[PDB]
Amino acid sequence: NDLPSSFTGYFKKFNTGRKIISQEILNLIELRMRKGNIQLTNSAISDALKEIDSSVLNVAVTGETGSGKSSFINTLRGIGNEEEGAAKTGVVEVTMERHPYKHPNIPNVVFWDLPGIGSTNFPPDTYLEKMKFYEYDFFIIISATRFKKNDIDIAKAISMMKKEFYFVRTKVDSDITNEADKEKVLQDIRLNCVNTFRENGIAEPPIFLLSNKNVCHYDFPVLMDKLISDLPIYKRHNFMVSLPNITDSVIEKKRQFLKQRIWLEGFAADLVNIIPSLTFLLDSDLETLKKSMKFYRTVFGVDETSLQRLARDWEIEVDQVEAMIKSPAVFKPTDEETIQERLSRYIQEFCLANGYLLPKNSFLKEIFYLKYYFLDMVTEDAKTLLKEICLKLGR
Ligand SMILES: Nc1nc2c(ncn2[C@@H]2O[C@H](COP(=O)(O)OP(=O)(O)O)[C@@H](O)[C@H]2O)c(=O)[nH]1
Ligand SMILES: [Mg+2]
Repeated sequence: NDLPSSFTGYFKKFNTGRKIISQEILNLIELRMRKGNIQLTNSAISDALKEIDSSVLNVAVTGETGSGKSSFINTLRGIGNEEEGAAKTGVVEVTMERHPYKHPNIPNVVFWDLPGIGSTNFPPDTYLEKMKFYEYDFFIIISATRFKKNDIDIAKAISMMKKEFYFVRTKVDSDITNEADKEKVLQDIRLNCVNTFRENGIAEPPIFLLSNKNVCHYDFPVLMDKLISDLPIYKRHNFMVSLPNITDSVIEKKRQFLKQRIWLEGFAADLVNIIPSLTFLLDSDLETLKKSMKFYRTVFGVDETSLQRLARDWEIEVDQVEAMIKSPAVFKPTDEETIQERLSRYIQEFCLANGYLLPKNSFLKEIFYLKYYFLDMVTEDAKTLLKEICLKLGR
């Protein structure tokens, strides 16, 4: 129940697949805290954060023309082929150049649309050299059918360089519709794929059947979860926040990663022995808080632009969508109450329901309790809209 134990003890609420930082680093930080190395302690936390924040992810998306590379890239960034930044889909024209696509709101996440190896006449290894294989964190190998020798030869060349790769079977929704009017058409699809793999001399590998048109369906959710799990721990945060907000589970998962960063950031800023009251609101902390709110809102898809997007799909005024959630009104000017009074209330509300999160008389600085409050609010808003977005589908 001492401070060092409370610091590491906080991460016990998140399982190994949801850790933003390794147990070895946490133990090392706790050791330094217990040894009294205040310098080394803040240095280790600060370095951990810098490594988390600066992590850049480069995903290589390959597969033959028509597989769904461009669509996959759009789907992962949560954008339509129409939106700006989209990787145009249905492009048949041959190309020999890789094309980068950054997540619209997370610059540190970059997807590379690589031309199918078949489109080029490059042998597996030359293809990888030409595509600069060394720049990628992992490869997504897409097939809309049952995979072919080219896909496996690329994977074999990738494993030989000890890089991660995932076999993704797209268009399952097509096979389902074409074989109907759901059913285990998936079972057969997966079966044909395994035969192709066994056929190419390898043990049955993991296969993700999915539809770029329905991110909430099939193996898309487990794939996104597996990508995060397999990623070196420090890279998880940045990629996790860029992922599609498909279910309450994924939303909660984003919240868990964000809560851990607030905690690290809070300890890095130094704890205090004064209760959080926000008697005064510095303009600097106010600007920081406004930036945190905008970031959280963007991450969970409840930012201005996103709410505007929903204002389209739903033939209603943006004002009405905003009325459905809470985060949009936090910084909306009002003559009836100052921002300081509002944030002071939030802190009191937060600490009453959550406590101070630390041993008696130890507290995080006020701005962090506000970040936690903002995070819960936005995550709630996200679940609210998602509830409507999905159920309103009907298909
Ligand atoms: N039904 C369905 N169509 C898909 C899927 N993925 C891609 N497509 C479509 O199939 C075509 C080829 O996709 P595209 O993403 O441009 O793949 P690329 O040529 O490999 O980069 C386009 O008409 C897409 O809209 C999917 O999962 N389901
Ligand atoms: Mg394409």
